[PDB]
Amino acid sequence: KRMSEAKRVDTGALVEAGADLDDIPVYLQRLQELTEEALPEKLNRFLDY
Amino acid sequence: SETRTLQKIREATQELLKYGLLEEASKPNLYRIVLSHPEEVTRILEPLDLDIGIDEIRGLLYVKVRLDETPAQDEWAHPLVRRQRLNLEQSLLVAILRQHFVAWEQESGTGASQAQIAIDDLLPQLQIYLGDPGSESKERTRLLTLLDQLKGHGLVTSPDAHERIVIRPIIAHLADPINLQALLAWLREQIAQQT
Amino acid sequence: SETRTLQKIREATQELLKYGLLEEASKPNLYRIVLSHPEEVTRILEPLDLDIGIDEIRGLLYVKVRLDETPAQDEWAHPLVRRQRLNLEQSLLVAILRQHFVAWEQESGTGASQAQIAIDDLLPQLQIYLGDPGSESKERTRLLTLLDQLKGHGLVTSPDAHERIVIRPIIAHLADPINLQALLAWLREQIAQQT
Amino acid sequence: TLVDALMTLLCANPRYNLASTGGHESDRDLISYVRGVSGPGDGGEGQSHIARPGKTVTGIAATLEREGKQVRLGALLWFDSTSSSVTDMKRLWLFSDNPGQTLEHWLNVYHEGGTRLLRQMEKEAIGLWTYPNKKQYLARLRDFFEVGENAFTLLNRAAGLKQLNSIDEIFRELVLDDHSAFDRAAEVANSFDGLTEIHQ
Amino acid sequence: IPLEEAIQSLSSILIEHVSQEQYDINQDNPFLQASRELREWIKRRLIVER
Amino acid sequence: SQTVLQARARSERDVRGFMKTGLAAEHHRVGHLLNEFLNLALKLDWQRQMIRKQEVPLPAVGVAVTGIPAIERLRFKEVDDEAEQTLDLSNHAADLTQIGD
Amino acid sequence: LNRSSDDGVTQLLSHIEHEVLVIEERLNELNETMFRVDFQPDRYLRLDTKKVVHESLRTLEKAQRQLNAARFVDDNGESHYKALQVLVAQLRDACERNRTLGAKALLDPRFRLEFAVSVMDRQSGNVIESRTGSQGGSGGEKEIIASYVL
Amino acid sequence: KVVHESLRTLEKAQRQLNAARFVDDNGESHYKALQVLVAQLRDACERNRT
Ligand code: BEF
Repeated sequence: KRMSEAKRVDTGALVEAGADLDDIPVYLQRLQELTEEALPEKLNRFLDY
Repeated sequence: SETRTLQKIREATQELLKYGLLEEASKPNLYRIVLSHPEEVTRILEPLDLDIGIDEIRGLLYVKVRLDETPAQDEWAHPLVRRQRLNLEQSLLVAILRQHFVAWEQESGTGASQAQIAIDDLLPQLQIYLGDPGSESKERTRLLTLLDQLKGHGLVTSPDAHERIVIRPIIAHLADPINLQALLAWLREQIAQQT
Repeated sequence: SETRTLQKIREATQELLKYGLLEEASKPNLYRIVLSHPEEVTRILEPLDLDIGIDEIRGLLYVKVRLDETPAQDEWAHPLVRRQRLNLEQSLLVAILRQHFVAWEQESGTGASQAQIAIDDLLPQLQIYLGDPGSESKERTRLLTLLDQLKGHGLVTSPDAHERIVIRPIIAHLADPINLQALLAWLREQIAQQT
Repeated sequence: TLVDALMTLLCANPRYNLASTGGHESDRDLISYVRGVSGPGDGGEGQSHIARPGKTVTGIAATLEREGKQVRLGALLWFDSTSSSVTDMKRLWLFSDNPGQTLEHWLNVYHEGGTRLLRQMEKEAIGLWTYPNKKQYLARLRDFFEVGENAFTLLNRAAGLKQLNSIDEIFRELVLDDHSAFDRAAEVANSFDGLTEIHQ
Repeated sequence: IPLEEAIQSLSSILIEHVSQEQYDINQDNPFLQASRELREWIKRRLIVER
Repeated sequence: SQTVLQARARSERDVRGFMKTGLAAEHHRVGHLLNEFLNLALKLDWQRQMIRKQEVPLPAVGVAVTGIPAIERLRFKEVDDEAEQTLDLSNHAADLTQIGD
Repeated sequence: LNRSSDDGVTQLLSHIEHEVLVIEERLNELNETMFRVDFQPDRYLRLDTKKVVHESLRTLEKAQRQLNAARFVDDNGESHYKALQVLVAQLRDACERNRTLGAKALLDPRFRLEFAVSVMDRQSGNVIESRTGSQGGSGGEKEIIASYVL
Repeated sequence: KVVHESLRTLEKAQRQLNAARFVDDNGESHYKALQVLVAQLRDACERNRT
């Protein structure tokens, strides 16, 4: 259920991933990516602008 | 009393509804407008039971039917869907195109826009399934008719001067794991019925 | 979760966009609801530059372009509303139907229930401008296909079991009814001059 | 009718028959003048009230003279069918300063040939201009008479308009040239789109 | 044989056999009948056009 | 000989181009399901028009809404006239003043 | 319910029709008074009138006709009462919203017919112009319409 | 000279943005003040006939 909602909110980065227990690593890696690299870089750019 | 949606938003959403989908490759000035105000576009499309579908990784936008507070039904039963339901022989070509698309995307990266394929490369592919009529003209006509019918759905452009087509990125969202699993489940039941 | 437009209003709006009109004669539940919530439908359509014009006398609602109030553009252009020019035979048939409708309204009053007209009555009149194509089997078939084509635009009902049609209210709101009169009279004068 | 013949040439969106209404509405259109509609018709199948129902042509010209110099405005409007709709009328707005150019000559040329003949004539003859749409012709009129685009609208609405009901409205809409900074405001608001995209 | 050239020759040859009613040979149009005959050959796999 | 050799070269190039595809997509997730599906497709009888005109349960994406039937959008036929021309531009000298008292 | 009857609405509709007929009859005298004068050199003005059947009245008639039928289907009279309720709802709704032209075109005789001036030919008796207002016209030609009809 | 309420409101928004630059958050206040200002101009352009 919750992976299917993460799919709904997602914006293209999880098109190659289903909602079964097999795909959990993809979701976890995406969350780690957002927490580590993408989010702080985007926030730095936004705060600079 | 009178309150109007911003003219830019009206123009962008009307174009989006007209073509069913919108890309940054062809219409950046509208794609950026739509992606910058997704809440307004979603609330504009909500009355028609339509919703936006965003993909920044590929610069794509497409409208899709809704089911909230009107569950089940059928996505193609919606009154405003103007085109017929997808046809099995078309789905076979869709699968082949998606396979080429995943190959090209995994070898190039998602940023590049030229997910092309040559027409001559598909004819052998279809020969295995649809059979061989012994006439290059007949099979080429068959393939071009299928590609046109897919263009009606927006998954492919028409052949260019070099007999090459561009697989529109919308295909990646049409055939993704959630839908491929359902298609496989349906096809296995069809085969079991054939037994 | 979030607020959703009332199911009945969504159904009415989708129907109104699909067919281009509602009528109390054949869809009372939606037609009355739309009249009881005009501010909701007009708010739903305004983002798309569409707006309902209502004809209470004849019990009709129809969509129309909501573009600006006589802007620098002397003629409107809309992305979704694709304009058409009916071929000659369709124009003649529409003119005949329009004058029949106006003549009937002159007697029974505006919005009076239209009298059913038989197919046999129209062929002699189309003959006045198209001659005899070669057989009854041909002329009747042509008239039937023309009526079916017009039903798509909503001007006439389907021929009932006894081969009579009824003229829909929407005919009164054509874009330029003066054109029908002019062309019809001009062709009539042509045939009268050549005979 | 004679006055509106000139007002059509001078103005961009003229108010036909303004004087009779008192000044607050126009109740005719160029189509009805071209067709010579004589009224609302008998209300039925009749067509006796319309004077030129079939293919027709129409022309108007005005000659202005200072110190012997002649500048002759003009306009040609014609239909190719019974259609009496704005999209089916075909126009040709003429400006000229050659004494030899006259309405009769233009009509003769048209009777000899359509738009192509007049376009060729434009090249053949000196001191003549043509424009297939009214905006360019009115721009030529402006740059000739050295006035803002509001001057001729003022003239047309001064043909009638005996009331002068609100001086503020008159001076805001009919006299002072448009200098609103809406374009500048749109440009300024667009300056922050880069910020909005990043924030989104 | 180029296909268009083949149609011409086949129609000319077929014109000679119109008298053989034993196989129900008609006379409406030799060119269209030649095209139909070539299609029938192609699908029956006697000839392949490439 | 030349024709046969060219045909062989074309076919070999076409198959070599196909083999590279699939190799680069065997263990991609959607590629795996696509291979599964393509394997199943062989069993079907593609000769039967009814079979290859079934309707699959794929979703509706890119749903275009257009051609709203606004009644205003209709225009009527412009039948042209070519019989003659109205050349008359006489001076209308009948305009001599004769007006009521 | 057996003792009940539908006479209530039909009498009201007959009364409204009688009022409309009275209005038309009164205008018929004004037309004859007009005939004696010349609106133009050989034209005499006349006041014409069409009838307006608003969707409200058509719906009321449909409900009444369905009420007539529902009396002969027996479910303890439930269907008949439901039809009567649907019919009474229209009257009540029109009563509360008497200020909207929709109810006016049902209960108000003045709104049951539309008016329009017509110029008649003195010799042939045919119509030359149908004029629902005074749009167009020259002025003086507009003022004469105004003064005559006033 | 007449100053309409709209210009007064825009001036007030200008001052509010000027003051809000200094609040210590990650733009959730400065950006809001900037956009509530730009919205006035967007509305003015949209309804330029009012
Ligand atoms: F007689 Be018009 F009103 F100038």
